[PDB]
Amino acid sequence: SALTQPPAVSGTPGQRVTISCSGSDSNIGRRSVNWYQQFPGTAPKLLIYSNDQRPSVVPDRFSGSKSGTSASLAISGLQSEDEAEYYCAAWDDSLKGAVFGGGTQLTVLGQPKAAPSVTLFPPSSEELQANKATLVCLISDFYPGAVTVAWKADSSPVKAGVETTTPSKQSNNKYAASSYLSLTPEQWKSHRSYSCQVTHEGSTVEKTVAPT
Amino acid sequence: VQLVQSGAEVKKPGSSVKVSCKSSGGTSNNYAISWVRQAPGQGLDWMGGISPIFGSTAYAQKFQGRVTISADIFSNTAYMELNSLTSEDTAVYFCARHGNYYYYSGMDVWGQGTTVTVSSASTKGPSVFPLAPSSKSTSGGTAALGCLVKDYFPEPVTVSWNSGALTSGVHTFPAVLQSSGLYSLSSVVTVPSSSLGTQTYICNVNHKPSNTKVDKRVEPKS
Repeated sequence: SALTQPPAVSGTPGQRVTISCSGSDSNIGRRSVNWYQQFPGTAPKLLIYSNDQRPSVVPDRFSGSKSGTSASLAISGLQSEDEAEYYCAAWDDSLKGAVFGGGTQLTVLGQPKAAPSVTLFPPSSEELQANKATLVCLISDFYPGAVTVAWKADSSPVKAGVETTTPSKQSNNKYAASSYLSLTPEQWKSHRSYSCQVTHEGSTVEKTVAPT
Repeated sequence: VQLVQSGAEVKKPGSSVKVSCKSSGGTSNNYAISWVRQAPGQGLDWMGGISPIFGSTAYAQKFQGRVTISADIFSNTAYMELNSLTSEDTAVYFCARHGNYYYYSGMDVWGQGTTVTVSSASTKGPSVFPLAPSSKSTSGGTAALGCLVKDYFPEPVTVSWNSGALTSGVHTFPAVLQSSGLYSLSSVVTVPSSSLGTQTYICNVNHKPSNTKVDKRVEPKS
């Protein structure tokens, strides 16, 4: 993306937050900035246009400014419901095209941090019998909603055969995700253990399973 | 005014997709319309725009020569056609209307999005495997029981436990789309360990696109 935003920002209810948008002379330098807000699994909505103008339907606690080749979105009096993804956007004169920022996930801590609950399943005997093997790592009830997953065969990193979902909001307002490691029934049996390691806010939860 | 888009699409690699956007509640011909896509877990990506009043169209460089945006001025519908599809084109495609004739203006009305999935797979029912605990049941104690709903296409599959009687402790997770072009998901129910000696747990999987219904008994083993 030609426009640069911090990928993640956190705030507490009642507090003020700012999300910046770094551009260049061909875009933000010359053109006006637009801001969109997007909640999971739904379309973005227009938040700010022409740098500082607000659609009627937008709370006035939202505001924008433009600083040379940079622009900023400010939210005063953060509410729990502002927890969303925010994008800046500008026309670019060199490209003859519209460009967005990479997005900012804004976390509004209207609830305590929660480490991920991790459930790791070994291949079922049924699956092994039919000559296949899948390790299933289920990750739930964590907040904020980002984790990273790493797999270990014994003590050494596996990279190949890993498929991980993006996180998704639960009913109770916390997040879930899952990661799958597919392998040959022989790779499975040659190792004493495999491990699913899930790092959340710089701390890891691990689970481990064995062919026994 | 509302922008309404056509339904989800599944397409083979190399094929073309045409997504429709209609403005219900009056014409959107007097304003610019852009197409923006979002690959899963990624950010908004402008594909191009059209402004029929000027009879002008513009495209992002990265899609030049592959995407065609058009407008049926008579029917008040805009379209986006993307050709030579690969799996990198699996995404949600949004239409959005600008506030004036120009692509620089804020996009103030958005369509609901259209999911396009690009996969070489055809319709296929899932294999279902039971996922059992063995040290989970301690001590006690609750235990996680699951069922792996493997390699199906296309979305979506529904899962219940004990023909619907069991709702406490059930979490069905969103599917992963694997590099094979098929989906897999898992459902888990967390149950009191003690109940495993007296209660039977069965996952019921229904995949309508293939008329597959599977019931699996999940039961810690040996």
